[PDB]
Amino acid sequence: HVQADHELFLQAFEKPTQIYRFLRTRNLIAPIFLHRTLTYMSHRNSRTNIKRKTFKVDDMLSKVEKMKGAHLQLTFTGFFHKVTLEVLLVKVCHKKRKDVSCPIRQVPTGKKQVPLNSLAVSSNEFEPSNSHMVKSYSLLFRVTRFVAQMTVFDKNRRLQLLDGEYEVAMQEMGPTLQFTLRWRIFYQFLYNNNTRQQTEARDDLHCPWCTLNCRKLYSLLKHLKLCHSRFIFNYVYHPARIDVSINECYDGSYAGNPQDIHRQPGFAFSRNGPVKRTPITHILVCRPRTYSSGHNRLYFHSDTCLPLRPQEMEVDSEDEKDPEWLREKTITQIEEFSDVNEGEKEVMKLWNLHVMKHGFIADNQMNHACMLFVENYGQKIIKKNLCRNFMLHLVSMHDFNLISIMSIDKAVTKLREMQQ
Amino acid sequence: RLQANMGAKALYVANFAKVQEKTQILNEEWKKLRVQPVQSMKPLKKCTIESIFPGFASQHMLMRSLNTVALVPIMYSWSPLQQNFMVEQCTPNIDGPNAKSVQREQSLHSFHTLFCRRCFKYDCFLHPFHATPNVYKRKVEWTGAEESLFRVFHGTYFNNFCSIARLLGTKTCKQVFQFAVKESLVYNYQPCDHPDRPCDSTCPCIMTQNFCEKFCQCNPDCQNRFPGCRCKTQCNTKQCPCYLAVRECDPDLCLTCGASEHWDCKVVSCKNCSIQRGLKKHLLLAPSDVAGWGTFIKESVQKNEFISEYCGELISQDEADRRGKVYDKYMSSFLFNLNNDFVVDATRKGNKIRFANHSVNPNCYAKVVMVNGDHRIGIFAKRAIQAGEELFFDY
Amino acid sequence: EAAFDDAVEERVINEEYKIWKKNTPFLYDLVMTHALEWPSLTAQWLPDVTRPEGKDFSIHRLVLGTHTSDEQNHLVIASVQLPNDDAVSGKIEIEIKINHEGEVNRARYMPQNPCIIATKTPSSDVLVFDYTKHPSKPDPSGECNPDLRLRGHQKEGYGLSWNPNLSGHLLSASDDHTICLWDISAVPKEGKVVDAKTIFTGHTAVVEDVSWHLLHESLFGSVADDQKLMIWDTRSNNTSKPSHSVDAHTAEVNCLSFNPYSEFILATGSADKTVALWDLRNLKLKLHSFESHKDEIFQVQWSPHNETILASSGTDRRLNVWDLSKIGEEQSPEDAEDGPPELLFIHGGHTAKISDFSWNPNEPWVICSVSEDNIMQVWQMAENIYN
Amino acid sequence: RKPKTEDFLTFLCLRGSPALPNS
Amino acid sequence: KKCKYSFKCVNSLKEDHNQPLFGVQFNWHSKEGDPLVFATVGSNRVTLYECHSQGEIRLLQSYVDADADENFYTCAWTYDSNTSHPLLAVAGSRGIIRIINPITMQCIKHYVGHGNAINELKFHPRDPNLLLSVSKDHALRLWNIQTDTLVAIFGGVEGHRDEVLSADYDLLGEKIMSCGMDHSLKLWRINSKRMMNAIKESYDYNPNKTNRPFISQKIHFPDFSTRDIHRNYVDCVRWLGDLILSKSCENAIVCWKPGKMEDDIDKIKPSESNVTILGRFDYSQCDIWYMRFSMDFWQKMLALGNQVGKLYVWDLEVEDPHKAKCTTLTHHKCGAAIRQTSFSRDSSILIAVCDDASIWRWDRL
Amino acid sequence: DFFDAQTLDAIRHRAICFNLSAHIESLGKGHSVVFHSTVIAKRKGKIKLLLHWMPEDILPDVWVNEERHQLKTKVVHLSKLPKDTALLLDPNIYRTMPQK
Ligand SMILES: [Zn+2]
Ligand SMILES: [Zn+2]
Ligand SMILES: [Zn+2]
Ligand SMILES: [Zn+2]
Ligand SMILES: [Zn+2]
Ligand SMILES: [Zn+2]
Ligand SMILES: [Zn+2]
Ligand SMILES: [Zn+2]
Repeated sequence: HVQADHELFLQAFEKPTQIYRFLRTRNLIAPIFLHRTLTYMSHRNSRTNIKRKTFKVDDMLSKVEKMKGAHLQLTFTGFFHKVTLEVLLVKVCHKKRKDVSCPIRQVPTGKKQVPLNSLAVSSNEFEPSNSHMVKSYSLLFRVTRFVAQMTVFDKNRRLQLLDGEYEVAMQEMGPTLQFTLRWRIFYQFLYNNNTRQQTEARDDLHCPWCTLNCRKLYSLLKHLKLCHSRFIFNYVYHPARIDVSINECYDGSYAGNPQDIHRQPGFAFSRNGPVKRTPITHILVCRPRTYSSGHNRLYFHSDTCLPLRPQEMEVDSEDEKDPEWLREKTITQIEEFSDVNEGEKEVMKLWNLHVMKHGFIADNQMNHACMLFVENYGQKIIKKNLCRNFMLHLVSMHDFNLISIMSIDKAVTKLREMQQ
Repeated sequence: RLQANMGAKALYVANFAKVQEKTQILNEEWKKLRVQPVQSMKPLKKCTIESIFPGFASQHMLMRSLNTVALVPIMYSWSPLQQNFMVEQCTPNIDGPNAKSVQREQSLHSFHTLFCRRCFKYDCFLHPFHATPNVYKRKVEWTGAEESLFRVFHGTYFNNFCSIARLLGTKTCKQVFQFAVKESLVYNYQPCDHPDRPCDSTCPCIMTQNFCEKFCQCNPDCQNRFPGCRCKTQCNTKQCPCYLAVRECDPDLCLTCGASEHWDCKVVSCKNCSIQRGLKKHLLLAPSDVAGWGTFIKESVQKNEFISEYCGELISQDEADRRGKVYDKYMSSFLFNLNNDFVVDATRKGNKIRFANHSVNPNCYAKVVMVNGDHRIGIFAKRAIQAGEELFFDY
Repeated sequence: EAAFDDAVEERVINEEYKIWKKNTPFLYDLVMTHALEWPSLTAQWLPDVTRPEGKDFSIHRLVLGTHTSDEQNHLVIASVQLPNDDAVSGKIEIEIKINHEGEVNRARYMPQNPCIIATKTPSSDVLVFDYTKHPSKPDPSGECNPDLRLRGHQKEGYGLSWNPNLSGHLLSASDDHTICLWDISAVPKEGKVVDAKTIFTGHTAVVEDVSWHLLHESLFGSVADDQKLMIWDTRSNNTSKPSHSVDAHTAEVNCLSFNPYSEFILATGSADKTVALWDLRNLKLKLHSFESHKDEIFQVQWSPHNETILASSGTDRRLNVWDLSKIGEEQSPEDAEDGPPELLFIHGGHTAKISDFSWNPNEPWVICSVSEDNIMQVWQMAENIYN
Repeated sequence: RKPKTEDFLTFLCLRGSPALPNS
Repeated sequence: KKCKYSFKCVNSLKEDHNQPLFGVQFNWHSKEGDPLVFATVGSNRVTLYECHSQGEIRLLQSYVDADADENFYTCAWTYDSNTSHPLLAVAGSRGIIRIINPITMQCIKHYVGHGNAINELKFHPRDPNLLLSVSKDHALRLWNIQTDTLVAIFGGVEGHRDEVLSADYDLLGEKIMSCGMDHSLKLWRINSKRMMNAIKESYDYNPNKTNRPFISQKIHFPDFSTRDIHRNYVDCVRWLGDLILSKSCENAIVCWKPGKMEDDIDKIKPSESNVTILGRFDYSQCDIWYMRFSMDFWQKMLALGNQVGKLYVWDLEVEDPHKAKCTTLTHHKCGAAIRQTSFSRDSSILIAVCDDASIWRWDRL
Repeated sequence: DFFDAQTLDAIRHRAICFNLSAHIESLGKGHSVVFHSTVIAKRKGKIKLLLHWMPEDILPDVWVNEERHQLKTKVVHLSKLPKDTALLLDPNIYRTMPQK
């Protein structure tokens, strides 16, 4: 076992377990779905729907009805270190929608000289207004020649600090100041069919990286199978054995509108404002397989291989309206012919462009096809004097018994009637 | 032999002169611009640069990442197609001034040898050689161009003076009459030539184990020819005569199904002539979740529905063998054997249906069909396929 | 700084969406993840229903708005196929698309006449459509054909509500400190434009939700961004003083909803990361404040088939649903680690702002939801959860 | 075996970063 | 004549990764008098560098992509028309063409339309918005970054039948040459009405106003081809006025032009086959693939490297190129193969890269 | 796919910083933040000490009576913390996507 594949193995089990270690705290503090509501994991719940039978919403209020059944003289003192001091009320309000920082308001009362090595009166100057706007009211003590705050008002309008004498530390930008207030499983890893590591579960069923306390093994197995799908788990009773194995066929993609992938910057997200995508319909359960109708994956052009926007998918359907390189090839191939004249090559390329612009396989439709040609390029041949070789080509196709001769008479008479 | 050294020196100094004045005007253009300089950040990974020469300190700098990007698989260049492909006296202009007399057989020599019956084109990309010249055989002042025109006109008409007088316009009936008075004195389809003899064992059609068609110039009262279907319904079943053999419907013969209707629309009864009309589904390109690229379908289909048709360059067996031997390095073998004579190679040219992959559980399939003698591919559906699903068929 | 945080958060959201896609076949009886061509700021089930006796799946109908940019807005009446008690098939189909003046912010159907649908606009002039009169396809020219226009505001908004008892009585809100009330029953058929029957102005901030009281047509309720709820009596001839006014929240209030079974109890959802439950007999005491949502809430709807059930959703990308009967109940510690006991479910299958959601009035415990990232989900929780 | 499950992940999560997780 | 060049090795840096470099290009578009700047590139490590009179190569910026398996090949410098900011352009084996704005130090733009590795990038000299890109996929591409789209594809059925290795505009920006492993040196044109009005429609493109895709004007027919100038691979080709300079693994530069000596460059047909070998320059030890030479803005001289380290310099102002006085430069430490060299706007500074992560500098005296 | 070194290195660095500041894997046993008290202030009648915690100001300056030694190191679950201030540990735990 050289160090190269060992470190590769280490990184390959470091990145998904790092992602899961982040997702551990994420789903603990911000869960995605309640684990109690899972069918294979319901032992975590510890109640039933009995109380819903006897409940009555209108009788709730009486229950909470039975649940409902100052001169702040802040006196300073001599500091303990090795000056003047000022008191201030710091009102911290609630977070509004428009603002991201909390509202803070520092009302300084007044300064006073105090020794080292006065008082301030407040006759009911809380100014909270009882409007559900004062989240907290702290008392800051500014000094000079060390500043710090302390939570005075609690959440429920309760008092935190006691009355009488007291002391508190401080921090500029031991030293303090004084004042006087007064109102068993075992994972068996496997990479390239090699027993790289063998361990034993410390706890009985506490997940190793998710850390949920499930009192059943089948629920743990289904959780390891469904969640954390980068690995593959197999279990056989043989003390318990668990066979971890990388899934090298993951479905890693955007899992959404993928047209934002190929924006100008790398992997943009058009969250601000709307954006168009193609329609889809995914259905996974109806009465407990999958079934996905429509299209939800990005596309690319045929010849250019650039990204295809969702707005133009049905409109301007590529691979129709046959390309120009075939036209240029038909031009240069007959131009390469030596013993052919100029006007003959001209009417040859005109007939090639005509039959390519409108495909004709039916024989009888050829009787109409010449009638389109004078109706499509007649004005061109008068601009080049190709009527004689055009009639020669008409007689040439007539030699193969494709058209009748009175149709050719009608065609040339119609062509020469408009020419005059 | 060596009478261009001084000329080469002259051309080189002239090159130096013109590139010098070109660089001068480029400098004059560049002097107008005023761009800002680069500015670094105040110095996670690190990057240090040493110095082999002493006297210069080692310069460190913190690393700066870059925004990632979605990789795609490998694709070699190509171009689209809809039809198959194949790779292996002067007689002046009638309208020009220097025209001269020429007989009927020599005048139409370049036209008949280059004109093709099975596609109605000149020098197409699948018919290398014309069969025979007997296929078109049937039962006052005068310039050489007018002589040849009167010759071919009287050849097709056999002395119908009023008709030539109507067609030419300038020339009258009496003039043409007076001139004519003083004038006398599992194998590819291949059309064969045996007009006098009947269809017998020596004909190559029965040797190829295939039925004759309209393009062959044999007896019209033969039995080896394949008459078209006579089904009023869409004829997509086994009971149709065309569906017994690998052939598809005929435009002229299959009159019961209604294949000879106008091709401008798309709602038609015959659900078998989609290869001729080209009612293909709007496929799309995407990266496959199995191996590299893949083709997706837009609209929903049903069982045995017409998805598309494969296309590529037709080549011989040994040709495709050496081509695969060359592409073994690039390991991109999109080949598809057609029959014993010819096979398809689509690496350089093709359509989206090439990009499908191999799998043990397919959903589509291929079938050879002799459309008007041309042995084309048809990719149909072996299962009801929803939109945006992958396509797989065994090679 | 912020862009890289948003990028890695989008990566983590995609990972969580993949985890949800893996784990979803043990939580719900029905799941239908559909993406629309354009997003939708509104979704509502209609009471009509069709039940083919030969087939196993029933048909239901949805009203949906749109919010586009440099493209015509199409108000959508769509259909959906719900299996009832059997069966792995069912798709979405768009029945009617009607050209709309500008974008859409809110849309509500009349409970008396379900064909009549009131809709808001990004301008003052809200309007009302009747799709039975309109054709079954849109006009490519883009000139919309409004059936009954309505004016009286000076700006846009989100609030809209029909009166369930009295026909034509329609309330609407706007951020110009006004609440319009119209009565379309009085105008003749020839009159396509109607002036404000009355305008109420008692708030002092951006009003963001109003709703008629269900079993008493003579009053309604409202909540605004002045941290204020206001109950307005219609009998009084003073359009400034309300019937009641309460500072029901600490921050800007966003949504409200009345109970279908009861008449006094109601719920609100505000921007201080909370839902609250109130009673219309003593509005001074806050009964309870449900606090699991972590951001601004934007929609709450009581369930039609149950009384003690509540729902909420916002820009947190996780739709919460709560049970009131399970309130204040003791539970295991590990049961409390996931969340409070009253919190019944957290449908976190979305990947963007949950813009709107709604219940069905004739199926049990099923809802639809629409997000801003062109996502329209429908789902019904498992029977084992609620029993 | 003697190396437990959690001990490995902690060393593994750090991946040599100086978290000083007992190893 | 004498050498007339007093060159001396002023500095020789070595990086801390030991991966062979593949390209180097100076910021010619910068103005006069500013602090000069250039940039090298490894496999997944691009590094900008300053330069002073006393050899103090001050490191300025160094970006690295997350995908370590990518193998970068070349770099280029450009200026913006509106913002008047600089822009580096880079690519590699992943099939991507990134555009770095070094002021903001981000990946402001990226384009992807190739299947496999990019071999070289170039920019149209007069109009600074176009961007030609060579690739291993038997075709070239042309991007427009002001409107963020593609213009045309200089490849197809008539293109190279193997990997394409290099390409270059002319100095006026009206004709492009391209060479590769298929033993072909094919000419193109960007002066006809088709390319001009296609570029104009690309400039007039906007996906928000209308709703259509771009009409990509493919080019399946070059204006001149030949398979007799060389036998082995053609690693690099450049323009000199209306003459074609080219190299190969045969250890010789060849200077030639299409057709006869009197045939003008602006009137060559597609079926033209005759050539004219105007001159040759001799050297040795250049068997390895992916080797390059370089010129200045004035093109008064030429520089080349070899697979041992002893680089070479040739003059161009004097007459008689095949009798031109060459110049060699050696050292007792360049024990690796050189891949590319470059100069500044003027001929004062010369910087070369090598496969041992070494970056050598030379200066006039 | 969709998880490159650009996000992975930042996630690893922030996780290492959070583990160093909280000691989740070492002392927390994977599911507990371990806070340490500090002598912030005191007030004497009956004594009462106000203590501020070590890692950040997410928790309040808690008052206690004469279990001062027991509160030297307090383990607490993540969900047990207040929801309104549990985001300062790592700001990508939850962040509003559109930001407006
Ligand atoms: Zn787990
Ligand atoms: Zn043909
Ligand atoms: Zn025969
Ligand atoms: Zn025959
Ligand atoms: Zn026959
Ligand atoms: Zn048939
Ligand atoms: Zn037929
Ligand atoms: Zn038929």
